[PDB]
Amino acid sequence: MLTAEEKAAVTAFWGKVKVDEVGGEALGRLLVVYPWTQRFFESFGDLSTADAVMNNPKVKAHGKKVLDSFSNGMKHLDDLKGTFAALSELHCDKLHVDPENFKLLGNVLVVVLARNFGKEFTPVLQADFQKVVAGVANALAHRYH
Amino acid sequence: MLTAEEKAAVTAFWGKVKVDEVGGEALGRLLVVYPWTQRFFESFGDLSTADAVMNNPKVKAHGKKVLDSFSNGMKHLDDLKGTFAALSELHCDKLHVDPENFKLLGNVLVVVLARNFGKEFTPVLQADFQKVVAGVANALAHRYH
Amino acid sequence: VLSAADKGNVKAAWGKVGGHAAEYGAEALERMFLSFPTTKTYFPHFDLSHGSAQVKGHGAKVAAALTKAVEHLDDLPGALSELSDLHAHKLRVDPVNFKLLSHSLLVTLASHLPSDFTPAVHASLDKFLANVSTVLTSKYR
Amino acid sequence: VLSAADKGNVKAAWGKVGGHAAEYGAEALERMFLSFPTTKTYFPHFDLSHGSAQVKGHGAKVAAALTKAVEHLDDLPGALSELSDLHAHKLRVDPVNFKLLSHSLLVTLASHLPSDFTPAVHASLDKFLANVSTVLTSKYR
Ligand code: HEM
Ligand code: HEM
Ligand code: HEM
Ligand code: HEM
Repeated sequence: MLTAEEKAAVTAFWGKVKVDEVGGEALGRLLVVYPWTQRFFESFGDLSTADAVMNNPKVKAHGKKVLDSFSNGMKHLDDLKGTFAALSELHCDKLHVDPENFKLLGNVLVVVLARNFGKEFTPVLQADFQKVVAGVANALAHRYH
Repeated sequence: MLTAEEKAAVTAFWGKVKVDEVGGEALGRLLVVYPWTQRFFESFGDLSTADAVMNNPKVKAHGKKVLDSFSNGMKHLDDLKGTFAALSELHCDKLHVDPENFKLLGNVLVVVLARNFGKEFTPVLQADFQKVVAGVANALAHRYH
Repeated sequence: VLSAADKGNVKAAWGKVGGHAAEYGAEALERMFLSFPTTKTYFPHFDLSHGSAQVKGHGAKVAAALTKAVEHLDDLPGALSELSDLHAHKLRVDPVNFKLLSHSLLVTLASHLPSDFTPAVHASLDKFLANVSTVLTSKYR
Repeated sequence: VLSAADKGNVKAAWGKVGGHAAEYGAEALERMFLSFPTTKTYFPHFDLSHGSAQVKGHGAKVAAALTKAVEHLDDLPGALSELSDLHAHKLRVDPVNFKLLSHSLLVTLASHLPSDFTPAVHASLDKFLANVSTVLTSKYR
């Protein structure tokens, strides 16, 4: 996972993140950029256009919960597997989400942090977060491994 | 991983596999179908055409070694992560093979088995081997996740 | 993107398939459902029992679409526009499933055509199915 | 495959990038090399130090080829034929690396264009880069 310096830089940065807004944007972007992911959100309502997706109340409410779980992961970087154990079982056994999709969301989250933070999201900090989201995606995919 | 009946069906079929012929064919087909994988075998010589790859002596020799290693995995179906631990470290730290290629070789092997055995390689039998090749692929990827 | 050779190889393979296309489409589905049970979730209304007439009738449609594609290798987007509408807009099939069906198809063709399923034909059929899959998962209308 | 909407989003977004294409090209490469250090094995002859003149000169070339691709959206195989020979025939680049560079580029553009990098533009650019990647990884001669 991460070195002590990588952990501290990642933690300090995460404190600036408006978790609710970033979650809605990331989940929204996932459904727009990778539109098959919308199938899992059939019951969320209107998903016919990019604007409808981004402004969908349920997409935004749900992105919040996603990013809250990510924030929890940020407090447990040493044991992401144990931290996401319940969510790994849910997404596999009950939701049948292909693990490739976990990597796509992780990457969309990275792109969202870049858009929201501009040059503050440095190459080094992006690299640190590439490890985090790779670690989270693998923790979620454990029920396949 | 597999049930008792699955292992039994899988072990019985595997005793019929001509490892030289299937190993040579599988590696060659990997290099022909997914041509970028040739980069990993640059020293093997001429890989410019389909015919050259298949008849390349080093391709054949090495293909046989892979399937010997698969045969080894076939004897330790419940401890694949342990059986492939050294090889995982080799393919990552020394060869830098992206783990998505492990899946592609797994699938090539299945297609080769199907081509070599036809009807005898039934859907049930194939399904069981899909579980096997996914298991080997995941075992060789262990250094990542 | 397909070579001239790829296009020739696909047409050669499909000539060898002949009137067994529907049969191979059915078997490839069967192998997909059995090897990859998660794919069954797209078919909650199907009889998915071994040898079901429904899977057979469906494999004939899949194979007919594939022969249409084989007949239109210069314009797959134009030929498969309606199927793209169904698979991308309507059903929203995760692209991973297309790889699973493509693999299943290759297994089926390899088992039935061991002399004609050369490594070069294998390479060309893989690319062709990847291309069909790309069109079917893309929203471009 | 790209819709008419996609094509317009790509041209419009790349137009916004404009003269900064070279800089963003280098920053994308730098971000890829830093985040995904195995990509560095494709460039063992390069000096990959931060601020490397080679990396930056090379980013200008990648950006220029993207510009060419943006101007030839209706025939990417035709316009990018020489670069296919290079990446698919000569270098034999694993397609995973194209996803890594594509993502690195999306990260780069997002950071520099917070207002213009809308969800729709993001989608279109992702598809465009996937399309370029497919062409550059294809042996179609
Ligand atoms: C970074 C990886 C992901 C994380 C951390 C995450 C997190 C979560 C969380 C916290 C929940 C709520 C569970 C509950 O309240 O009981 C959830 C539910 C759900 N997730 Fe994810 N998720 C991830 C990736 C994905 C992806 C990629 C998809 C689909 C492509 C997906 C599909 C779903 C669905 C359909 C639900 C239930 C929604 C509902 O009806 O309420 N997840 N996820
Ligand atoms: C998926 C199942 C695979 C198995 C069971 C396997 C097994 C092996 C074995 C037993 C060796 C001999 C190394 C030793 O014992 O010292 C080897 C070497 C090697 N492997 Fe794999 N491998 C697999 C997949 C792959 C893939 C997909 C690639 C990518 C092209 C790859 C690339 C290599 C290379 C380049 C060598 C060294 C060849 C040489 O110069 O001697 N392997 N592998
Ligand atoms: C080789 C690529 C594929 C081709 C050529 C293909 C072709 C077809 C065809 C011809 C139909 C019949 C449409 C009609 O009756 O008008 C169909 C329907 C359908 N396809 Fe596919 N398909 C492909 C891949 C997939 C995959 C991977 C899935 C997901 C596992 C899928 C899911 C479905 C579903 C759910 C239907 C509707 C079935 C019904 O309700 O009758 N397809 N497809
Ligand atoms: C968006 C996708 C890409 C584009 C548009 C692109 C474009 C280019 C261009 C324009 C050149 C230089 C040709 C010249 O010298 O005139 C080049 C060379 C090269 N590319 Fe790429 N490329 C892409 C992806 C990749 C990736 C992902 C890798 C591997 C990580 C890679 C590896 C290389 C290497 C090793 C060279 C030769 C470097 C040298 O000796 O100067 N390319 N590419």
